Amino acid sequence: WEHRRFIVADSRNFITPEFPRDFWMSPVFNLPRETAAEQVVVLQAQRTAAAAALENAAMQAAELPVDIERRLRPIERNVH
Amino acid sequence: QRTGRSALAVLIRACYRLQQQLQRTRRALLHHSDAVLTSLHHVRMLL
Repeated sequence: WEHRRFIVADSRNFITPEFPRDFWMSPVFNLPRETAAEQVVVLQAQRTAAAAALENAAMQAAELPVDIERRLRPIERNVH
Repeated sequence: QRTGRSALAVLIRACYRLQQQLQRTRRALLHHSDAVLTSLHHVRMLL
């Protein structure tokens, strides 16, 4: 056995909250069609894309000091 | 006759091909660094 009090769950049990006068004039409920939060996500992704493109370009352009040596040395030994 | 006229042929063949070897380096080294410039512009175009 066991004992407790009880409250009937009737459909008439309602609740009455209080709203502030300036509650609904919030900058969050009222959102424009385009916000800057998304622009942050796009711009960060573009910056990160440019970061990896920089390394790709660096590994591409690292051959510039290399390509010049082997085009001049076999002609230098040819003249000498 | 055949001695001095054939001796200069070695230098003729050397010079007329050293004239073209520098041209090949002129062309081959310009179409490669342009790729570097295009890649740099592409990287900026990512931004």
